[PDB]
Amino acid sequence: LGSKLLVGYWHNFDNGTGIIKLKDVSPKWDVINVSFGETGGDRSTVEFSPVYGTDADFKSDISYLKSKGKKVVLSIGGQNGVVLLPDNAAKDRFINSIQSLIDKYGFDGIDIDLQSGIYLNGNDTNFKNPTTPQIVNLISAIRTISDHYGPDFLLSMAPETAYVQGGYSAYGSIWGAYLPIIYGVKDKLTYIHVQHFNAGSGIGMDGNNYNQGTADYEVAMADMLLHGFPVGGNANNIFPALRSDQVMIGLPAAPAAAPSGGYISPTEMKKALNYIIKGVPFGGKYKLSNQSGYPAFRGLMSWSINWDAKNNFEFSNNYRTYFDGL
Ligand SMILES: CC(=O)N[C@@H]1[C@@H](O)[C@H](O[C@@H]2O[C@H](CO)[C@@H](O)[C@H](O)[C@H]2NC(C)=O)[C@@H](CO)O[C@H]1O
Repeated sequence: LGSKLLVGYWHNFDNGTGIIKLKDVSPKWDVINVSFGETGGDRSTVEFSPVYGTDADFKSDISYLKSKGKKVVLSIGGQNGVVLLPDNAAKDRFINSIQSLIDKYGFDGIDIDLQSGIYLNGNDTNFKNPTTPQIVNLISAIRTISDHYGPDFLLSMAPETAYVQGGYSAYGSIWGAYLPIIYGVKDKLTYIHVQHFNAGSGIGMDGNNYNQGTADYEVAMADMLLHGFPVGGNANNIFPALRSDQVMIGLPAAPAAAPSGGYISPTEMKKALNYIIKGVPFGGKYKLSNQSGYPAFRGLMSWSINWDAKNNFEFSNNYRTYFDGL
């Protein structure tokens, strides 16, 4: 797996941007996050059927991409997905259903993209030792699934900012709720790409409020994971830095890909990237924690491959060229 990646979400559905068959996806994407595995009534058995092709056709298309060095990952959740693991029985249905899908289609890994049903209960105060069943069981399930496959099994996640960087402000309910998940699976985590969009403002480690879709915001939010940060206003409760090679930034491919804002122009984003990766500043207000950069910063994720194709391939062309050209 390359050192500077483009990870793109792939719509297993037509939302007006159309379907792109797998072999027609631009080769500039290194990893394709197939979107999404969702659930029915029991909210724990994950299901997936391809939007085009026989099952065998879809599996063959995945095999073709893998033969070209690409990774194809099953994303679980999304805007509409609901996964609830209140007890061990539910956890086991989740594990078995996902393993079955990985086996059936030959997915290279899984992406945790759960955007509901995740809360730190009252008294759940320690990110190293979570107590809320949903969180404890997700961690257990993720570790179990990862340990069911070989060394190249890919694990990613795409939490919204409140769940991660929001932990700088509060630790409870959704605030910081992915922190125990991240920590609990860190030794199996390939990378995390927080969604830096549909996100309003975010507080940086300088205590300043930043607006989504600005270079300063991208640097401030990424730096939290690159450097680590105190949780919930408690100086003695530090969330440790991830490896730089585990940190990505998730961005909208086009303005319309994130209807509540967050899109950033490649010109502005390259300022943020040069600062993050090389410590080369751009006159921004945010001061990077390590002023000579985090060279192993892993790259960019986008919602989505489909949106990118409808927007002159702006995201894929701009950022592939940027990363290739370093
Ligand atoms: C990274 C990620 O998965 N983001 C979430 C997406 O699911 C969401 O896109 C929306 O997904 C729905 C299915 O879950 C689609 O029905 C819907 O059309 C789609 N919205 C758009 C504008 O493409 C994106 C939207 O920015 O953010 C998260 O909510």
